[PDB]
Amino acid sequence: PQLHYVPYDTPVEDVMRILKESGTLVIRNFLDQNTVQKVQDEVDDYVRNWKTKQPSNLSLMSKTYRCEVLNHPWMHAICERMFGPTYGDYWFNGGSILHLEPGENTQPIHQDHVFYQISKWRRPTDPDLTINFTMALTEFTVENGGTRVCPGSHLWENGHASPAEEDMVPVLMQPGDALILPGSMWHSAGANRTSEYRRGFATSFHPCHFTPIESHHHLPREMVEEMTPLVQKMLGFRTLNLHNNVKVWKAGEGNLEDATGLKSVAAKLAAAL
Amino acid sequence: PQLHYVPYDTPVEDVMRILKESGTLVIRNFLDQNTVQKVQDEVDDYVRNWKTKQPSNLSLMSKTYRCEVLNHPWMHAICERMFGPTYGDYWFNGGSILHLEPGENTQPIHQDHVFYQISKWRRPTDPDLTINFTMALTEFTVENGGTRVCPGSHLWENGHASPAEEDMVPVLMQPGDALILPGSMWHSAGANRTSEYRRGFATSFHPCHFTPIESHHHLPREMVEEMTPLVQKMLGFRTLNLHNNVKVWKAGEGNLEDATGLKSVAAKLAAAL
Ligand SMILES: O=C(O)CNC(=O)C(=O)O
Ligand SMILES: O=C(O)CNC(=O)C(=O)O
Ligand SMILES: [Fe+2]
Ligand SMILES: [Fe+2]
Repeated sequence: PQLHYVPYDTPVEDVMRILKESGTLVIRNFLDQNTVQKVQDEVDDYVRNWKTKQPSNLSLMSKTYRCEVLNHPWMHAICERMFGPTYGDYWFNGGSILHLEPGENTQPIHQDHVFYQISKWRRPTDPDLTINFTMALTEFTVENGGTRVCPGSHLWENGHASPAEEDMVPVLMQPGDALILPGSMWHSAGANRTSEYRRGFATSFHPCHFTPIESHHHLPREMVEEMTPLVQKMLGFRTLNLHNNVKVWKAGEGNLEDATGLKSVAAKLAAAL
Repeated sequence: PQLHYVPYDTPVEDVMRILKESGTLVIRNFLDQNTVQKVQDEVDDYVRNWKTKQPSNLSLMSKTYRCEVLNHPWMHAICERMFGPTYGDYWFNGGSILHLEPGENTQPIHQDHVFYQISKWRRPTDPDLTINFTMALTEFTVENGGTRVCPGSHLWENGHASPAEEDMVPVLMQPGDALILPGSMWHSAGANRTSEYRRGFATSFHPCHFTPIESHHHLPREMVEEMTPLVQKMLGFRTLNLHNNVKVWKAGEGNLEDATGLKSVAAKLAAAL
């Protein structure tokens, strides 16, 4: 296994194969510079007012996050293939700013899926329990604490010791590149030994039958109405389909998004006039 | 293993032991006749307007369900012990009326947990994935299709064939008795060979890290404010605690019920005056 950096236009099949073999990869130019700047602009004061800062609530705080980032075609292409065959639908798990102040120490090496009790029942050949997209806002370098990964460690059995620090491979990214982190990949933020902060931000998704880290039930109705149907489902506003007519997150026997009136209906002609 | 019928005042420890050994049991007088009648009164028109009827949405349709039944001390005593050590919090999964018209045929024998993909990873010695309380509204008899169980079948390995029909043990209940059905117990409704309908209703609960069959996000704010804090958590209005400060269903980094203003605050003295 190896850390691969692939162009945006790499076929989805090839990315899935790299994930299976190596457990992680970087997609270059995952976001353009416009999206990097709009996200920075929308979150920068929230981060400063928040040596590690990880504020979440990103769909509430960032219109670009809820209207654009969560529709990202690479996220959905990967998630449909990782979760679809086994579970059906998937939805958003959590997502935060990943901000390292100058002087921050190395983060403990971990698997993101450790907080699922069912990770103890899972085998390394089973689908992952969650998947994270870690997108660079600043450059990620060795010296500023860019995330480090241990390619192949997603295949280790449960209870395997963490990789040694010397086994960790730093991920070198320009603003807008993204690191893909299945829940089984061992990884960690590095130490920021520079005088400038290192910042990225994440999305993550997991099967529809697992409860997200973050609810979005507190978001204003008006924000929910500006989301696409897909993002409404990602953020907990729609009923979820398993397989063969099995649904969870139902309003009684019907769909939540019908019961809440979230789905658009046509006005009566008289009301329009 | 045997089907046991126990009095309401049976110690919780003894009920948990019976569940472990036999996989099911009946608690007599689980509800009093007042609660049976109030639930019937609140749902009867909804059932008739709905040879098997299983309408859900019970917290919306029944004040007694959301204000009284979901606070039932036996449900919480069992669920805390079944789910607490492994997962921390639990919450409501689904609950419907269980109505058999005269002439209905025997229901396929099943385990309730089959729709969880992770039931394939679980072992019979692991905690159940869900637990159901099936409460009699009418009497449950052999002839009217009272639920049947196969004591001990919760310990069978995954992929074991269903019990034979001749192995099924009918559950004979008076109005207000309750049958306890862990997700691993094989069971089914029987045929209603009488001229009168047979009706019960259910609650069910499962670990906080799994997505409920039913959302309650469509319920009016005013109904949510009349629930106890416990029932608010049961029905998806509160952040959920795993272990060692891990939470899911958070509003950002804080609690959902704070972000929505669901938790009562004291008015300003001037506003009160
Ligand atoms: O910030 C980083 O580079 C990596 N962070 C994490 O893996 C995390 O917080 O789970
Ligand atoms: O209605 C009954 O007696 C039993 N019903 C079920 O087990 C069910 O619908 O899952
Ligand atoms: Fe991580
Ligand atoms: Fe059942």
